Amino acid sequence: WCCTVLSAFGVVILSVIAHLFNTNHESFVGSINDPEDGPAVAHTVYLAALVYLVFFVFCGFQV
Amino acid sequence: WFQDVTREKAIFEILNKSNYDTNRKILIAEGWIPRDELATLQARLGEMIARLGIDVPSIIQVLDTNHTPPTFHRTNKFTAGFQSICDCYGIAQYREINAGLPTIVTFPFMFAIMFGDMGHGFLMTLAALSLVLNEKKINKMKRGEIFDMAFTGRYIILLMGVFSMYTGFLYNDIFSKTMTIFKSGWKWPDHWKKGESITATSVGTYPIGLDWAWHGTENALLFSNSYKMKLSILMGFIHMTYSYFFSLANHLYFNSMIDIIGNFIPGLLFMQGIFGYLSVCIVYKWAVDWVKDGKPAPGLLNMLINMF
Amino acid sequence: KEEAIFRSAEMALVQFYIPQEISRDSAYTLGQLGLVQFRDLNSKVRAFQRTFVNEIRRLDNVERQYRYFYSLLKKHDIKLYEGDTDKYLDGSGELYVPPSGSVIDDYVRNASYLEERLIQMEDATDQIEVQKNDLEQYRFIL
Amino acid sequence: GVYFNIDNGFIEGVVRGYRNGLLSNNQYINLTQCDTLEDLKLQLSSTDYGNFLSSVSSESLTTSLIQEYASSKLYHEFNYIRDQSSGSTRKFMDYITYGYMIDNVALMITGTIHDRDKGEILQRCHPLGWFDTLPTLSVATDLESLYETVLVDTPLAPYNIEIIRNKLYKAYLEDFYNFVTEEIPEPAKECMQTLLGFEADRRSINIALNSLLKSDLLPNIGKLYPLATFHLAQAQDFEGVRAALANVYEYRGFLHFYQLEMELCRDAFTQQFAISTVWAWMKSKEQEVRNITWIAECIAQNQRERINNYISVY
Amino acid sequence: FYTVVGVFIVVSAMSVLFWIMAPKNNQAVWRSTVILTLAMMFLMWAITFLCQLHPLVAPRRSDL
Amino acid sequence: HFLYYLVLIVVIVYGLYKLFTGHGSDINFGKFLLRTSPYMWANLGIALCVGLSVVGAAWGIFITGSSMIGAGVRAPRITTKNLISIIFCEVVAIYGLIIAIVFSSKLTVATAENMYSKSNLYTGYSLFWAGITVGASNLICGIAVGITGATAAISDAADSALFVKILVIEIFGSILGLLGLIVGLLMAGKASEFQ
Amino acid sequence: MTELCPVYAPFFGAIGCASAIIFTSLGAAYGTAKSGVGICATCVLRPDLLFKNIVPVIMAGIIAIYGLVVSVLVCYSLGQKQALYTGFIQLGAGLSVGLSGLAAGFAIGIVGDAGVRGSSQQPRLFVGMILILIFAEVLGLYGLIVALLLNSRAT
Repeated sequence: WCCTVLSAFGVVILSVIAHLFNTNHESFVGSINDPEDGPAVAHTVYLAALVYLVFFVFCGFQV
Repeated sequence: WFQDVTREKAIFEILNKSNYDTNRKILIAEGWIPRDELATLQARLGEMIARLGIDVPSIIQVLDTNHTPPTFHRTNKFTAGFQSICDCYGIAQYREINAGLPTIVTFPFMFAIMFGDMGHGFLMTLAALSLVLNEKKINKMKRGEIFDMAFTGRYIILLMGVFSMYTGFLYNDIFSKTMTIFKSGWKWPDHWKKGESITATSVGTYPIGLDWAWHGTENALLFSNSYKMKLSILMGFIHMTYSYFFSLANHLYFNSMIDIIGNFIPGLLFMQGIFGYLSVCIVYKWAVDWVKDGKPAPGLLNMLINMF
Repeated sequence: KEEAIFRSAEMALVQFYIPQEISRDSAYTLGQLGLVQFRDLNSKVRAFQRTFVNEIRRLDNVERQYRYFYSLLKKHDIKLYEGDTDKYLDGSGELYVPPSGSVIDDYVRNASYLEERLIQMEDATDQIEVQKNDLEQYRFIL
Repeated sequence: GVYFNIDNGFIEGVVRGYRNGLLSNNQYINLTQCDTLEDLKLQLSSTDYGNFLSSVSSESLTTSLIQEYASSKLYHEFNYIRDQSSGSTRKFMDYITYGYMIDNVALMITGTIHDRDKGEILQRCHPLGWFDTLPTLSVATDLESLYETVLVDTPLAPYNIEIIRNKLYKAYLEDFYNFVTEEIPEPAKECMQTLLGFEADRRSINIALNSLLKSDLLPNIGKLYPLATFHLAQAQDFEGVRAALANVYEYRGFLHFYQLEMELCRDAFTQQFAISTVWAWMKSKEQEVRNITWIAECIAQNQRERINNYISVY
Repeated sequence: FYTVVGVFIVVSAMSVLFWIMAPKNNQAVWRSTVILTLAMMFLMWAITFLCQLHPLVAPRRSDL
Repeated sequence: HFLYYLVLIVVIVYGLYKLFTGHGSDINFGKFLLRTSPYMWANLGIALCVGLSVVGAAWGIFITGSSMIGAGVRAPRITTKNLISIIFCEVVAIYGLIIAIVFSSKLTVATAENMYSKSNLYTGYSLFWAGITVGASNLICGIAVGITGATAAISDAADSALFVKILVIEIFGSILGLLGLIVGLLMAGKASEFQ
Repeated sequence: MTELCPVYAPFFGAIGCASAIIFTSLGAAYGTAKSGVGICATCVLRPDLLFKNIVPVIMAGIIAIYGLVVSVLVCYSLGQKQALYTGFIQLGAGLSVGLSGLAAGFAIGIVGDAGVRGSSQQPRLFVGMILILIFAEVLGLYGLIVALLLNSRAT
C-alpha cells in the first residue's frame, strides 16, 4: 500500500517533470545551474516514471 | 445487561436533583429545554399518557426565571468540527454571537495564509477527501486516538486544503515552484551576457496571484516579505474588526446602550484610528504610483512611529 | 425548528409536575429524548439525604461488580463478543425505547450471586495454584 | 527563583495542586455528620480523593481500610513526585523517607525481639521507608550486629531500641540539617532550617518527657541546641522540663505539637518558588489521613463527644 | 485600481444576490460561509493584485 | 572560578607593563572603537536583539508553561484561561522581531570611502546598543512575566480571589517591555542607513 | 585582499554556518533529551499514548531543520573573496537562528517534559500542551525569520 500510493504519486509527479524538461521550461532549465540538454535529462525521468509504473502495476496485483 | 444498569443508574441520579411535597406526592425537576422543542414534549407526554392508564395531568409547564440558561448550538456534520475547536477555549454566553460560525471560514483561511501551496494543499485535500468520500464506513471502525481527531475534523482539513490550494495559487506555488500559466507583467530585456545582473521592466500586472517572474530572482524575498507582511497587517485588521463588530452585534441585542457608548464607540475610534489609519495607508501607498509622480515613496513604519 | 448556529438556542425553563406513581417511568421517556438539562434543586441538602441515594448505592454496588466481572474477563482472556443489540433497540433518535420493570431487582440478586460464587471459585483455584507453584519449583532441584 | 521551574516546575505545580485537594474546614463539617461509613464514603468521593473506594464493597468497609487506602493514595502520589525529580530534589525526597525508615527499623527491632510474626508486623510498617533488607530484621537482636549485618548497605549507614533510635535519628537530622543549607536555594533555606528545627524541638522535648548520657542522644540543630539542651539534660522531673521549656518564646505554654506544626505548615505554602512545599504537603496530607481516620473511628463506634479534635489550617 | 473596484462590484452583487436566494434549510451557515469565503478570497486577491499594480521593486537575477 | 582571578592578574600585569614603560597609551579603546567595522556592531546588535529577546521570551515560556501544565493536572481549564500569561512572554519575541525588521532597513552596503565616517560609526553604535537595550530589556521582561505568570497559574488553582489583581502586575511587566521598545526606536531614531 | 574584502572576512561566514547548526542542534538535543526522558518514563505504564506524546521531539527536531536551512543558505553565499559586509550578515544570521534556536529548544524541552508527564495524568492537557509548545517553537522560527531577512541582503 505504501509503495502503491508512493508510485501513484511517483508516476504523476515524475512524468510532468519529464514534460517540464522535454519542453525546455523556463523554471527548470532557465538558470546557469540548470541541467543542460533538457531532452537528455528528460529520459532519465521518463525511465524513472515508468519504473514507478512498474512498481505501481506490480504492487497493484496484491490489492 | 451492563447498559441497562448504567442507564438505570443515570435516571436515579437525574431524579435526585428534584424536590418533593409532603402533602401531594409530586416531584418537581426544573430543567432547560430549547423553546423550539416544546412541541416534542407535548407529543411525548401524550404518548406516555396513552400507554399509562393513570390519566395523570403531567403538566410540564414553563415558567420564567432569573438564572442563566445554557448555550445550545445546533451543528450538523459540517459545522461540528468547527464548533468543537472554538469552545475548547470556552463555552459561550447565553445567546451570544457564536464564534464557531465565522470560524468555519476564518480558521481554514487563516491556516491557508500560512501554509499556502497547491501541492501541499492537494496532498491535504486528498488526505481529507478520502475520509469525506466514505465517511459511512469510517463512522464505525476501530476509532484510534489520532484517528478520531483526524476524522471529527475531516471538513476542517478539507476546507484547509482547498483554501490552501487557492492560496498556493495566489502565492504562485506548486510544491516548490511556480505555475507559468498567465502572461507575465514583467518583461526581461532583449539581449544580455551570460553572467550579468538583469533588471526586468513592468509591462503589466499579473491577473491572479504573484508573477512567476519572481522565481529564482535575487530579490525575491524583498518583494514577497513586504507583500506578505502588509497582507498580514491587512488581513489581521479586518479579522479584528469583523470580530470586534460582534460586540456591537450583541450589545444591541441585549438592549444595553450603556456598553455601546462606553465600550464600543470609544474602542472603535481608538482601534480604527491607530490601526485602521495604518491599514488604509498600505492600500493608499499601493494605489499611488510613486515613480511617475516624481514624489518619494514614504515609509509606513517610519510614519507610524512619529504619529506618537 | 429554527437553527441555533448564529446565536445560541432560545432556552425555556420548563418544570415537571411528575407524580410519584410514574416518577421512575416517565423519567425514561425524556431521558431517551435527550433534550432537558436539569438544575440542582438540591444543592443545600446533605449529599446522602437526596431520597433516592439508597437506590443509587444499590446499583453502584452492581456496577462495582460488573467491573469485577470484566476483570475476570481480562485475567482468563475471554474475547467478550459484546452483542450490540442494546444499541439496535434504543436507537437514540425517538422515545420508542420501553422501560424495564422489576428486572433490575433480578439483576441485583443475579449480580450478587455471581460475585459470591466467583470469589469462592477464584480463591479455590488460586489456592491450588499456590501449591502448584510450590511443587513445580520443588521438582526443579529434585 | 528563575532556575526553580527547570527541574521542579511541573513538580511544584502539581504539589501546589495537591494542597487544593487538602479538604478544608468546611469539608469536615459536612463530613462529621455521617454516622455510617457508607455515607462518609458517599461524600468523600465529592472531594479530590475522587472515588478511591470505588472497588471496595460497602458491607465490608473497615475503619482501617479507609486508613490504608487513603494512605496508599498518599504514597503513590509521593513516589509519583519522587521519581520525577532532579539530583537536588530526588535526594531531598529520599531524605524525607530516611526519617521514615528509622521509624521502620525502630519498629522491626521491637517487633522481632519479642515473639511475633514477620508478616503481621510488616503490615503495620510504613511503606515510604522501605529498603530491601528491612523484611529480615531477625539475624540478631544485638544493636552492634545490626549495623554491620543489615544497616551497612542501607543509606542509614552513616548514621536499647529507643536508644539506638535516637542515636540514628539525631545523626540523621543533623545530616539532613546541613544538607538543606548546602544544596537547596534561598527561599527554602529559611523554611528547611525553621521547620526542620521544629522537628528537632518536639523530638528533644519528647526526650526529657519520655526519660522521666542524655546529651548525646538529643539532636542539636534547632532553637534549643545552644541554651535549652543543658537545662533539659539535667531535668529529672516534669517541673524541671516545665521550667526549662519556658525560656523559649515560641514554646512557652505548650508544656499542641501538631497544631503548632500545621500553623507553621500553612506559612510554608506562602512561599511559591521553594521545595519546602512538598514537605508541607506530605505532613499536611499525612495529617488529614489521620483526621479522616479519627473521624471514622468516632463513626464506627458512636463517640460523638470527642469528634472535633481534627486540626486543619489549610 | 478600478479593476479592483470593478471586481468588488460584481463580488458584492453576487454576495447580495446570494443573501436573498440562500437555501432555507441551513440559512445562517450557507449565506454567511459563502459571503465570508467570497470576502476572504477577494481580500487576498486585491492585496496580491495591488502589491503588483505599481511595484517599487523590480526582479533582479544574474543566471538566465 | 579560578580563571577569573587569573585573567585579572594578566590585565593588571599587562596594564602596569604598558604604563610603567611609557606605552600605556597603546591600550586605547577609542582606536578600537574606530578601526572596528560598523557592520559588526550593527549586526551584533540586530542578531543579539532578536537573540536575547527570544532567550527571555523562552525563559518566560518554560517557567509559566511548566507551571500551568503542572497546575493543569487537577484543574485543566487553566491552560485555556491562563494562556494570557504566555502571550506576553511571546510578545517579548515579537518586540525583538519588530526591532529586527526596522533595524535591517538601516543596513545597506557602504562604499570604500565614506565607510569609517561619522554617520556610519554612529549607526553602528546606535544599532548595537539599541539592539542590546531592546534585547536585554525584553530578556528581563520575559523572565519577569514568566515568574509572575507562574504565580498566576498556581493561584488560579484558587477560583477567583486573586486573578484580577495578578493580571494588573502581569501587564505591568508588558508595559516595561513596551517602554524598552520605544527606547530602542529612539536610540536608532536618528541613526541613518549606511552611506 | 583589498579594503572591502580582507582575508578574515569569511571567518564570520564559516563561523555563522557552524553556529546555525551547532546551536540549534544543542537546543534540539536538550529538547529531545528532556522530552525523551519524559516519554520513556511516561509510556512505561501508559503505552497507548506513544504517538500523541512524541510531538515534543518532533517539534524540537523542527528547530534543527530551521538551523539546517540557515547553514545551507549562508554556505551558498560564502566565498574566498567576499566582502566584510556580507561576512557579518552571515554571522548575524548565524547567531540569530543560533542563540534563539537553543533557547527555543530548551523551552521545548522543559515544556515538553512537563507536558508529556502531565498529559498522561490528565489527557485534557494535550491541547494545552502543544499551544504552549508552539510558542516555544516559533521563537526558534522568529530567529529563523531574522536570518532569512538578513540573508536576503547578501550581494
